[PDB]
Amino acid sequence: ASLVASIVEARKKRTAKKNITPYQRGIIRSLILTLDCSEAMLEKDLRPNRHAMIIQYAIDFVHEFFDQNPISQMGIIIMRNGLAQLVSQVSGNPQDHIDALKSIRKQEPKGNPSLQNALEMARGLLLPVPAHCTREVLIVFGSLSTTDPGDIHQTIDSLVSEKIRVKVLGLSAQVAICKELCKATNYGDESFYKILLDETHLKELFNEAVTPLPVNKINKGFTLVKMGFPTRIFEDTPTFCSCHSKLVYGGYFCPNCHSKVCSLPTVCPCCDLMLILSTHLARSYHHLMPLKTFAEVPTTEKFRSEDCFSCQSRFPILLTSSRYRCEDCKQEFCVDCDVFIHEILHNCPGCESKPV
Amino acid sequence: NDERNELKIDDLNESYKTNYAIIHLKRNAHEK
Amino acid sequence: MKFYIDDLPVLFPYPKIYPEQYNYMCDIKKTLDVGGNSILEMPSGTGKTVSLLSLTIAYQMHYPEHRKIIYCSRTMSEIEKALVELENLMDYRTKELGYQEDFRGLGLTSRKNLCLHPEVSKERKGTVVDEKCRRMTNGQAKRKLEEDPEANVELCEYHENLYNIEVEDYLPKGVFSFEKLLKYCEEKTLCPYFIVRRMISLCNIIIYSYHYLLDPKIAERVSNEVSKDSIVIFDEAHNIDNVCIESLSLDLTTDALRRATRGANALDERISEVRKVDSQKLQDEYEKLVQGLHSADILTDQEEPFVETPVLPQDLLTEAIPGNIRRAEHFVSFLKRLIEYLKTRMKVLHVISETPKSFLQHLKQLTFIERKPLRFCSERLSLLVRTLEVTEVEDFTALKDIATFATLISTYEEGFLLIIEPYEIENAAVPNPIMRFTCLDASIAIKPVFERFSSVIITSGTISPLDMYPRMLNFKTVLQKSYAMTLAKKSFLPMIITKGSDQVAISSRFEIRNDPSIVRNYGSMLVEFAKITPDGMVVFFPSYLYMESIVSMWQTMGILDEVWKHKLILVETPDAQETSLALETYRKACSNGRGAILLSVARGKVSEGIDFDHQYGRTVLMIGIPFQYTESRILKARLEFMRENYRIRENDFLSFDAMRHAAQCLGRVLRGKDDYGVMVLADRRFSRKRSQLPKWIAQGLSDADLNLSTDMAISNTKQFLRTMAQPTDPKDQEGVSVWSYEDLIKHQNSRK
Ligand code: SF4
Ligand SMILES: [Zn+2]
Ligand SMILES: [Zn+2]
Ligand SMILES: [Zn+2]
Ligand SMILES: [Zn+2]
Repeated sequence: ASLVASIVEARKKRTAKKNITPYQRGIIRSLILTLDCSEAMLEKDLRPNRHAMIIQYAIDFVHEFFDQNPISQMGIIIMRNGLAQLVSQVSGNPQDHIDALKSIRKQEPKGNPSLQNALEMARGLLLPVPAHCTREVLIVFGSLSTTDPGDIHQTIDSLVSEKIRVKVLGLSAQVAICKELCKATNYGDESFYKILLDETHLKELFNEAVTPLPVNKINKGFTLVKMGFPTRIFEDTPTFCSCHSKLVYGGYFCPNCHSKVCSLPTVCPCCDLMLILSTHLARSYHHLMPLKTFAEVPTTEKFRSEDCFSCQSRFPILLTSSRYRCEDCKQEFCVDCDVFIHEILHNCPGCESKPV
Repeated sequence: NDERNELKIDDLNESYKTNYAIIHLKRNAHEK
Repeated sequence: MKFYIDDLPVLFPYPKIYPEQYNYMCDIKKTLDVGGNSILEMPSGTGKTVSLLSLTIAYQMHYPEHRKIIYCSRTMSEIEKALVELENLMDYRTKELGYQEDFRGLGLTSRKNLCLHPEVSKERKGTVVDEKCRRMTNGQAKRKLEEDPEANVELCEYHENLYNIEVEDYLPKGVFSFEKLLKYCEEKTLCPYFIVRRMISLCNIIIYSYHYLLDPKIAERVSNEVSKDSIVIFDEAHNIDNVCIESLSLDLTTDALRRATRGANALDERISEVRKVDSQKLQDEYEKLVQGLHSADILTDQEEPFVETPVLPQDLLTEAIPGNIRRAEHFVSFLKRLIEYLKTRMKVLHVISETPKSFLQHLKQLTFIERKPLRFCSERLSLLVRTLEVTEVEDFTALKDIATFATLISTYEEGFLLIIEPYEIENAAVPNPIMRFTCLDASIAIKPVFERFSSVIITSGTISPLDMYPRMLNFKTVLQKSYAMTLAKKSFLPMIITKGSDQVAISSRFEIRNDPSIVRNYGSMLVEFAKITPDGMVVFFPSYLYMESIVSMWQTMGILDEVWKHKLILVETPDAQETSLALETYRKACSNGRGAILLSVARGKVSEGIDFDHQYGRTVLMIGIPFQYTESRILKARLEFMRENYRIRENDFLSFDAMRHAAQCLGRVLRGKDDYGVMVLADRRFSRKRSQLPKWIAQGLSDADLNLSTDMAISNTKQFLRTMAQPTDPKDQEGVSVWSYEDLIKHQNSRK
């Protein structure tokens, strides 16, 4: 039963994974990461303290966010002494934000938190953002109280008017205003206010925010965005970069004004045209054609082959059949491959091999 | 108006339903 | 939904339903169909008002009898909530049946709550409001204006505009809450008070407070209009005995008698003045008095007696006026020497408790006042005032107290006691004698109700133990039961704190209120809970004086300074309006995330109808068991009376009284099953009262939480609050705690 207990839990874990529909997701994002640095963040419930762990996971989130959302941008704000302090402008450079977070890691948190000040600052940072982007604010909250100079309800109404979306990660318990902010802003959904229960669950919560948010059916901002695919040049003598005005050896040439840029993806400093590589778009294709989940095969029927289709690992004999099949191609897969086929790879090897 | 909403029992009402839009990506294009 | 009981179709205004609500409705219908009384105790986290209205309204609309409904709450604020629920239920019925059925539902309250006159609604007390409205609506102004238009007496446009239209057309069909009623009447310049009072005989459901059913002063007029076969619901009747006792009680002070002699002298002067110029009025009244008429036959339906009938209508003598007080001057002399006897009885030097018979005997000895004339004192005074044209009655107001005392002490002799104390406040430089006429039996005022009406439902969230209410109030029930909420995941954490973090015992005993250790131990608990409570935190104290002393002590200690950093401090004050403003501020701070803490009294105004659910309440801090002041003559007399008559031990009743208030405050924190909060009972004496708590609260109180420390309660609270913030699994509550229509049908199939 103990081994069966593992099986049934595995089936229950798979139950959630069974439902996968090709939701429309906003690939081009514009995130504002708000961190809480107040007296309440000096506690020791998270080792060594709340401030240290939050900053560390923020750096990891920055790495993951820009890895899977290459054509997005991020800005970082913190709450200190009842004021909102800006530490990073909206930009597509993942290194600027990590450097800012590392600097923040030293100073001791103190004072009171102010959601209204942070929300107002985030509202202003997302003003010069195109209409095709998804304006999002991810607040990491640790306090149980808010000291604001004005009416927070008016700010919430303004946020809803500007089509900004708020996700809040609380530390100890539910705050009434945070629930309202995450609900009135997400079209009534109450799943965007998450309260962790341990260190491990926090890492999952940060990891979940990396993926793009599905869009609402009545919020239509469909448009064609003018992009550019520059050609990398290899030069013999250094040349000035049009973005930082410093000598670098080689850089991509924009096809609209021929000015060179150090790194991609960025908006060209001259023609204001986004420069990206084809790979940066290919990094998001798995969010538009998600691979349909694999369902275990009951032992009543007869199996096809003794070994895995893609990895040639013989299935153990053991109660519970250790086989998962792809309905599209009907090829059995080992339990190990299916995790790697749906998290690292995003194409079923069986489907590709089949000719049409 | 406002008082009525507070007196109502929210837990006994229908659960919130998501209204997310789906996209079906057809795949067909000319060769290079 | 729309489901079926044995033959009654009932339309619930929600698509889902709790198992408790369905069982509650089934039991109510069983009681209604079988006849008799019942005592039902449903938890507070389950919708009770909606279930009651849903079933009862359906019951009245389906059966041929079409029995009416009387809904009794304990405060005016509850009438609004009931009316709002009624409006929501009826709107659902109007949308599912395809038409608005013939239905009228109105609330009822005093003029002060419903006066639209720009100059009479600006008063700070309801007695003055009644006087001014009576001056403009008695008919004296109208008759004088009819005879001579030049008269300067004014009227109320609201009252006058009603005479143009018929009583059946005062309001459109439907349910009218006070908020809606005032808005409608303002747009048409009508009096909501007179519209309601003139439509009680036409309402399918009438909602008023207990004071309009038990207090004989304001009950008789309202009672004569309701039907005899109506359904009677006693909502939140866990403290109904207190209402029943204050209805037949009175207090006299030295200032009252000193103000009564002036009024009697003024009345004699007025009689002399009227005798000189206009004497036919006196003879006309005397002639009718000789015939045998009373206030009912002399007074028009438009006018009201000056002295409200202080006794139950069944105990009023039906014989003619005795003759001693038949003339104006003789009655005044009768009244004056009665006042003198009361004054000479206020000079005692020790507490004297006597029966009404002994007081009457001594009165008949020192003076020569007999029992029978004393019974007509209130009835006669109203006639004398009515015939004297007393346009301003400020002088005669004090006489209403003497008349009320006279008609009470001469009517009842069993279950009543007269206490005379030389010290109303023992902590006073100069004695201030007081005379209290107290009612010991709580069933005297409720006896007419349980006999007039066939079916009565006594329901409340914390009415336990259920056996004591039939004992205390002499009535019998067909069924008495309490439901246990089938909550999938525990939603409320009830804990008992017996000592502080230093393990020193904590208690709210009044004799040790000024103790540096207990004061600091309670303050530390207040601060620590204020640190982990997310939004709202209500703190209840055994008495207002205890709260005043301890809060002042905390200020010196500096404990309040620590609380101010995390939450705003709102305090209950003797003034009602200021406390209402405090409630408004406390709710506002809870909503916007600022966080607030509300310090109130367990037996105060906040605890008798204000609910702190969701964010308005996430933790309840019961600072001590809310015991009464034991060294009270009234309470000791009542305890002795109950012990001899109903065989209730004094300690048992005192504990029952204290727990019925502690539980009362605990249940005001849950509205639905998605609501959660922590209930902490901070007293070493609470540890043995778990069996005395309501069943649904006791079941949630674990054996490890019976005697906790402050630190151990904080750690559990932190874990519980963290656990309640997680997304609940729908399947865990899909069909065990919340029912769809399909689930309900299944439950009807397996049971049958
Ligand atoms: S009739 Fe109504 S509005 Fe006019 S004074 Fe009396 S209570 Fe007030
Ligand atoms: Zn550069
Ligand atoms: Zn360019
Ligand atoms: Zn494999
Ligand atoms: Zn496949």
